[PDB]
Amino acid sequence: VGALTVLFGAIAYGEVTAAAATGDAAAVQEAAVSAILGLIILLGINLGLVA
Amino acid sequence: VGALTVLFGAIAYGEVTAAAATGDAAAVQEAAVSAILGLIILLGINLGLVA
Amino acid sequence: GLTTLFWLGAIGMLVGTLAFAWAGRDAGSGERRYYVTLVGISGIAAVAYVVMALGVGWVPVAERTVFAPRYIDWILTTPLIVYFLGLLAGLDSREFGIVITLNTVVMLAGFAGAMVPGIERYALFGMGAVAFLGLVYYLVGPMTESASQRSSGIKSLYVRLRNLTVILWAIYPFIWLLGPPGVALLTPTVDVALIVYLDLVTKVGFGFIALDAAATLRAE
Amino acid sequence: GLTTLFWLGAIGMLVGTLAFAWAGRDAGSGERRYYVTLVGISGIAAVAYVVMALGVGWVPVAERTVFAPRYIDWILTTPLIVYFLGLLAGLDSREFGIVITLNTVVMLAGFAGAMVPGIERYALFGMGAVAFLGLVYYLVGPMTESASQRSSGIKSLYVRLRNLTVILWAIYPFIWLLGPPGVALLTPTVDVALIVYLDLVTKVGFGFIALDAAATLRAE
Ligand SMILES: *C/C=C(C)/C=C/C=C(C)/C=C/C1=C(C)CCCC1(C)C
Ligand SMILES: *C/C=C(C)/C=C/C=C(C)/C=C/C1=C(C)CCCC1(C)C
Ligand SMILES: CCCCCCCCO[C@@H]1O[C@H](CO)[C@@H](O)[C@H](O)[C@H]1O
Ligand SMILES: CCCCCCCCO[C@@H]1O[C@H](CO)[C@@H](O)[C@H](O)[C@H]1O
Repeated sequence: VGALTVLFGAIAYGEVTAAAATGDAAAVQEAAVSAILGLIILLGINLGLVA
Repeated sequence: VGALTVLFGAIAYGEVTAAAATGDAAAVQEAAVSAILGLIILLGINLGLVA
Repeated sequence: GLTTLFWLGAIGMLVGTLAFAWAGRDAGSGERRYYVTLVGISGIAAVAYVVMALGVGWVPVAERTVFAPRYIDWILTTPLIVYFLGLLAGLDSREFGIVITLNTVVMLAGFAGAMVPGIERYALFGMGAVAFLGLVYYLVGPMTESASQRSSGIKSLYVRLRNLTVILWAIYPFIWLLGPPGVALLTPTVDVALIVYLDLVTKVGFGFIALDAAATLRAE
Repeated sequence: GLTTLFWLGAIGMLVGTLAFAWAGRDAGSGERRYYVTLVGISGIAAVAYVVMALGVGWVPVAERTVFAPRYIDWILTTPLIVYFLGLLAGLDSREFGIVITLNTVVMLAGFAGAMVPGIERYALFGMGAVAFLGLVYYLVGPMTESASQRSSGIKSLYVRLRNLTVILWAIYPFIWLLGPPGVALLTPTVDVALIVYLDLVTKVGFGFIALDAAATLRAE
């Protein structure tokens, strides 16, 4: 679960950075909310698997 | 751990949204990377507590 | 990229398919169906992922991107997962028909809803959501009761696979709602990444858990 | 806001302080010191958080924001946590002196480094990091050996508190490095939020775990 979370984080970071390269604050915000919700969901998945 | 993660997420989202309100892509990126790393660290904390 | 994630999903499913096929090479007449079913579950998923990895079935519509192969995969593989669970529980034809029917409504609903622009897609989601609760009821109730009539090992395996299934399947509708099919808060990349993870666990993870119990079941 | 988080930290510490104080109202002559120590740990932290909540001690320098009360708190409370662990382990003066010395270097290093602009702050971090490894060695080695000479209940409580401490304390240096004191990838808000959580667990959580074992220790 630990390694995967970092992997997911890297992927999410990749999107945020790509969005930033455009200079559009809105695009970065979209990628960031997606990353945040995704990480939260990832916790739900990890927790369910363990249980 | 579940409720806290959502609480942390809301706080992180709050920063991303505030940053977006400025229109500066760089500011949003800063808030997003912070949110991502923070959530990853939050997992580390939660996991350590459980163990 | 999306293609890289799809390839990873395909590789994961292929590894699982090969493992299950090999593991069942010398399976007895009573275990046979279980191994074959597992091969079909991950095998079909492997095809779906390869198709998507090749950039086929991508439906960028209504300002969102959904993947037809994902839903077609689900429509065909989830009923096989339910069939596997049903075999362990010892269901008869009637009971199988009930859970397969419920399962099918869930999957068809998600497929149709994902392809429908506008608020009507939430009605389709609702139909699937209700059918899903009915399916969970059967898995935790009637089917668990039925499984309790079999060996301790079978009951244990059923319960283990049942829990993994109910808990993780329950997550898919939230990803559907928050992802491209719904409000689109999750980007296609994040959406696909979460589904690749869930799919591998619900199919390959599911399979290895069964493989890991095989020896114990034979011994009892 | 930062002030809201600081107030939450203050409230959490106050609740803990009051709980420990009350829980120790009728403590015996041999348990007394433990309750009093816990009160001091969360009590001092409560003051630090209130001070920061009032906007005092904020050090926005070198384009980053660090909080002096945070480090002053640590310098004064972590040695009390080590003292509590040392009491359970049954250390003598010499042994106490060793771990308190190591602990102090760690905290002074983090404080000095947080207040130093430029790469030199990483040398200070290094000094603290090395001292920390020495401290962990003592907690898991010599001190665990010493604790093993006491009752089963004390050994168990020591181990439980030791594990919580080693595992969670190990996280602080990463937050220091990734946060404002270091590369500043974490914003002040996220930095403070994580520390409030860690502080409450390492002090109040730590305390409730001890309180929860008190009755068992008396009974044995
Ligand atoms: C092999 C992949 C698996 C196990 C897929 C499972 C998918 C589900 C349990 C999907 C459920 C849905 C609902 C309950 C509501 C409507 C939308 C769906 C299809 C996402
Ligand atoms: C009550 C608060 C607690 C338990 C604080 C614990 C803080 C630490 C274990 C800090 C450790 C650090 C290092 C090991 C390296 C240098 C920087 C520090 C001070 C962040
Ligand atoms: C790959 C995982 C295989 C798990 C094997 C489960 C075997 C369940 O058990 C089998 O169920 C059959 C009914 O379908 C019976 O006819 C068999 O006698 C019985 O052993
Ligand atoms: C708030 C949590 C309190 C936990 C009580 C731990 C008590 C440890 O045990 C006590 O250690 C003393 C030495 O310091 C001895 O003198 C006492 O006889 C002994 O009971």
